[PDB]
Amino acid sequence: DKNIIIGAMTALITPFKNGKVDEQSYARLIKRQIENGIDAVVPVGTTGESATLTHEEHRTCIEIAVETCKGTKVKVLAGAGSNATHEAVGLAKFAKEHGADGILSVAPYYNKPTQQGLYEHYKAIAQSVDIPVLLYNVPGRTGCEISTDTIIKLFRDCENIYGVKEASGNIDKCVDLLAHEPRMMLISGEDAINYPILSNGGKGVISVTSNLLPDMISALTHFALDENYKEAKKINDELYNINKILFCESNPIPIKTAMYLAGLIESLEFRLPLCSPSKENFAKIEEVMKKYKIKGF
Amino acid sequence: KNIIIGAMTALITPFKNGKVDEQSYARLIKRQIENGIDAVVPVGTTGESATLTHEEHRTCIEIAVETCKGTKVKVLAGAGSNATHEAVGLAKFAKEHGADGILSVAPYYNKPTQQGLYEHYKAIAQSVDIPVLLYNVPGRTGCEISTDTIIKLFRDCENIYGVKEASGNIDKCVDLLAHEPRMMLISGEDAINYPILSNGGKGVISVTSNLLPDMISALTHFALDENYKEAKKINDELYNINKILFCESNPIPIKTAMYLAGLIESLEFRLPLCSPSKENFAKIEEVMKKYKIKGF
Amino acid sequence: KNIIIGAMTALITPFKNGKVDEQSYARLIKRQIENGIDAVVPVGTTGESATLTHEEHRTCIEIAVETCKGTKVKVLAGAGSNATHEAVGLAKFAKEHGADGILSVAPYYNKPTQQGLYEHYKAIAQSVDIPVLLYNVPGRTGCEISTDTIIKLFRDCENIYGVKEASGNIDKCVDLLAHEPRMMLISGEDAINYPILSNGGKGVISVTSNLLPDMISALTHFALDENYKEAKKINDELYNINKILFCESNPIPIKTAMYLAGLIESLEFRLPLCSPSKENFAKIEEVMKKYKIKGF
Amino acid sequence: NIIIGAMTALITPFKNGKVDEQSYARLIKRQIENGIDAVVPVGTTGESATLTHEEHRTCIEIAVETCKGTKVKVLAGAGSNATHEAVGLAKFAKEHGADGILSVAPYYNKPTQQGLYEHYKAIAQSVDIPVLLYNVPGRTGCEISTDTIIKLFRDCENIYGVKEASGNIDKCVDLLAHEPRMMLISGEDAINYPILSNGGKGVISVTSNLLPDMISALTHFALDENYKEAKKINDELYNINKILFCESNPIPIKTAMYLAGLIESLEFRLPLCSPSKENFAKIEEVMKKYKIKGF
Ligand SMILES: NCCCC[C@@](N)(CC[C@](N)(CCCCN)C(=O)O)C(=O)O
Ligand SMILES: NCCCC[C@@](N)(CC[C@](N)(CCCCN)C(=O)O)C(=O)O
Ligand SMILES: NCCCC[C@@](N)(CC[C@](N)(CCCCN)C(=O)O)C(=O)O
Ligand SMILES: NCCCC[C@@](N)(CC[C@](N)(CCCCN)C(=O)O)C(=O)O
Repeated sequence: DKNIIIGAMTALITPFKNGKVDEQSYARLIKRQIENGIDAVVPVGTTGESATLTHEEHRTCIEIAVETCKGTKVKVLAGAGSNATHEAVGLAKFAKEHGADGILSVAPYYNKPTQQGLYEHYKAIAQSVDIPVLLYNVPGRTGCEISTDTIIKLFRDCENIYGVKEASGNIDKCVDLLAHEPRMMLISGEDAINYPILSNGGKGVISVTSNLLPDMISALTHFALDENYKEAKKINDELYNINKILFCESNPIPIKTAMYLAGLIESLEFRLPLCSPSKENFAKIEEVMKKYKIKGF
Repeated sequence: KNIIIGAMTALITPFKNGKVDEQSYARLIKRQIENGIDAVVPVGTTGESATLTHEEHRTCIEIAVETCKGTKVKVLAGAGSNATHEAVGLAKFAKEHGADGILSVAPYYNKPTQQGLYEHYKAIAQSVDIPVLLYNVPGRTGCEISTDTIIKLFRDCENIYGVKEASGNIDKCVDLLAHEPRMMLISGEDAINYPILSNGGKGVISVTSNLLPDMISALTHFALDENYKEAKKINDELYNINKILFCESNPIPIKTAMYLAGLIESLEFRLPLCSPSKENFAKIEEVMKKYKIKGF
Repeated sequence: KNIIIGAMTALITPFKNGKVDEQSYARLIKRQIENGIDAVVPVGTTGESATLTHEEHRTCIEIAVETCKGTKVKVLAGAGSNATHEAVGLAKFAKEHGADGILSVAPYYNKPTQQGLYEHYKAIAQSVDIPVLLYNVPGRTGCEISTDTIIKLFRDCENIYGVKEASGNIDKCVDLLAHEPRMMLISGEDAINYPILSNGGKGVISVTSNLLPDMISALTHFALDENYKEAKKINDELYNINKILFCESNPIPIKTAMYLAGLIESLEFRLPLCSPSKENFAKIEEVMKKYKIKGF
Repeated sequence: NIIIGAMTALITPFKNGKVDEQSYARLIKRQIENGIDAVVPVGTTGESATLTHEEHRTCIEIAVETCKGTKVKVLAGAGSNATHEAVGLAKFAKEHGADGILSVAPYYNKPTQQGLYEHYKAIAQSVDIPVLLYNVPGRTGCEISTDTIIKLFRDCENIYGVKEASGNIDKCVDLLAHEPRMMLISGEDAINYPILSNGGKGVISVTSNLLPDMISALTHFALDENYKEAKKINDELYNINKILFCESNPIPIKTAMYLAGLIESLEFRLPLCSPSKENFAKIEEVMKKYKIKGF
């Protein structure tokens, strides 16, 4: 039996104001997540622009998430991934010592480690701390794939590695994982297919869409865990169009644009190489947003 | 719309000395019927459509119809082609010879546009008045029937009622049923039968059911009964055989497994298909042991 | 090892009122001959092999043979099929009716293994005594003839002399000619004709040459003369027309282009192939204005 | 100005976890003595991801100082997926004597074409040395489209070409048919000759770490339009060129260097590690077909 972080989770956006992390806005957005039934938040994942933050800013967002969730049931699953194991270890230890409840750790991007290397990477991380570690597979961004064999071996050799966030659009893989290792927590990292992953025994989502519609994502997720599949599928079907349009340009470009258009953040700011969407996609995002009910603060 | 749904088997076609073993074909079909299968699909990809002549294709349809005649089991006849005149000819034969419906694969090799796909299927649909199921398998055809095309055909042609999806794309299944929840989405990919049914799919056209018809039919009927727990359990237990049956191109592994089970007399294909590599042969034999294979 | 190499044209098949326009077919071939082409390829992918009947296919081969008879232009007949018995039949017909060699596409749709591909081509190569050229186009067929398999066939079969590559994989072309520099590698991809030739390829089987036979054959011969500057220059100039001819699936744009140029009477295909969109019709027409197109 | 010809994506040797600086210098001298035109410190092959910014800076200084009294140029690895980090590296390389920079497309965060354009524009405007774009979609999860490369070439004076490692010869044709003024550089050893025969003007090689004499000969034969001799060497090199990617680069090349006695220890920084026993033997077998120059 392992310690786990599951349920509806939000891959938090990181709002910028004048190039700087807007810390008060960050906390406010987290409280809005908490108030709308979210079970955990993920500071500084892909959606949080982990690549363009400094290590110090990355750490600051984690503290803000811990502090804001303190005295609530909401857990902090801190973004702690890196393509350098020594950097990933550093983030894990910080997350550990500053009260994060677990870490999300993306597969190394760019340097394309072998399955053996991925094993050693995660093993080194998992042994550096005693908090839950969620693996994170997203081959379209990293250029590598953590195989099912490798994921299962890590779950079985490391006590704190408890599951994987899958963003590979491969439901066959999801069946493979849970058929051979039914003990692991399979987490959806692809909004459009939240329901199918939950209906196969997935235990949560780490969502982009929940930044905008946290009430609907947590409802979907909780319906599924309660085996009310008709209601979970209904929301998933409703959410399909926005779930897709939030990726008309690379995430987090559309979600931030949507949060801006909704009046949830003050400034539509990115750090290069990320930038505003074309005026066309701006209109498309405005188009889909208007078809949903968006919570305020 | 009239439909054919539930648990269906994409029947293998047994050869003896290069010729279609008619008696064995009929016996294999009776075995499917006795194990609670709802429909059989003669001459699909699994039935080696490519290497049968038009005469043998027609004969296989006839045996299927006649074998299922006095039963509740329906015949969804394999009727696709990459040439529209051939496909229409097949469709009209199937209609006139007692098939309950037709399965019609997307044209392979010639890569039609979406407009061409539309006209292809519209031509087929207007040639018969029995249900037509579309069939998407881009990994084999080199073309994809898009979601929009599928939906237009479903809405424009009364007898077109759904699609067999073999694309390994659960996102598309969600896309399909969220925009047109009236269509019958049929699983053409055994390993993910359950996920497709749990999103509102209404049946399977299965390779694995040639070997394990009772388990595939049970899986499907649990799902249709909203007993997802039982359906998922079976889908998980079947994952090993489901995948190993595609260690080489279908239907190489399934015919190999049917042979190892003693269900067919000879492991015979028509070129360019041939028996599997000996490594894969052993993998198939080892996996089969985990399962209980019904006899005749 | 007898070979057919140089500048070759994958001939379009003109239709008039649903039928093969045989007079127009012969006229287009004579145009090819008169513009420096070394060989024509009747009924390949470009020739809509999939929608022709076997009788129509055989007719087109005979017309090409007859038209080329008294010239030095060779007929490399399209004789491919996804069914080995069909491909053997086409191969034998081609030999018996005066074809100089055969092109034989890899089996589409049924995805045979490398072992299956070996036996498929070995059967074909042993059925006749004329040169056989292999044809790799994985985007259309869904299978790939591995370098190892191509090389075995080249070494095991006397009359198999090379491959037409339409895979966009220059790495593979390096692999082939590094390990077997005796085989004839043929470009089946116009846009990269020059890079394939400059690595030691000995010809092309072209779509573009239907419209611009003089430029393609000049390119090829410049390359064979090791005048690489001149070959690359033509290749770069042709890049735009080479790409626009694939804005929709081949041969939809090439036939549209021939119609625009006044080279065929009607813009007819056979379903599932159809007319291009007005937009793509305009793109092709726009691009065509940059090039000198040979008359009748 | 431009930096072209035969170039080497330098491996970075480690000893006891630390960059072996003396070994790094000897390896560069060895490249210089074997006819190489330029070296590329800290590219993908040099484990850019796992070096700290400080160590990355040190490797650049060593390359510049080692090359200083020679004709060999230093094209400094200066890429990043964060534009601010990339501008920092670019400025450092300029200020510390680099002749130009190599800048890989942002990895992981997948910028749009507009973002890639602004990324490189910000970099190009920060220094007045040549910049070579670097496209490797299989590693970065994004591609610099032909249009974007061409706009950057045309809009930015010091952006002069692209290292292409995308296994797409159609792209190479596209690029040079529309903009033949750019320096297309091969970043894929197996197809060095095809890229050069199409108007490419150099290579940035993995294989040249082990066999610099052969890579520089191939490149110079090609540049002198002796395609016969260039293809001959490209063909001879095919086995080693492929085997050096039997596992992710630079895992096989470092293994090869170690087996050859060109580096002291087979040491990577996680998440990179030693190859499987099976691939270790394969690499060892292929190496026996080639003559490896010493120091
Ligand atoms: N189901 C029985 C018929 C099999 C026919 C065929 N082997 C070939 C189909 C064909 N359209 C025939 C063209 C023959 C003339 N070139 C094709 O090969 O594309 C196929 O459909 O795979
Ligand atoms: N004035 C010169 C006549 C040359 C004849 C022919 N066109 C071939 C004609 C041929 N296809 C040959 C068939 C024999 C193949 N070994 C034919 O006679 O039909 C050629 O070889 O180029
Ligand atoms: N979340 C805060 C840290 C961000 C760091 C970095 N931008 C780059 C990481 C790095 N390993 C740094 C290498 C520096 C020396 N070249 C990389 O660029 O790969 C990333 O991980 O995306
Ligand atoms: N005695 C003649 C040697 C020439 C020096 C240098 N190695 C490079 C020079 C440089 N790297 C600085 C060049 C600045 C580039 N814009 C150096 O001074 O070390 C070269 O030009 O090749």
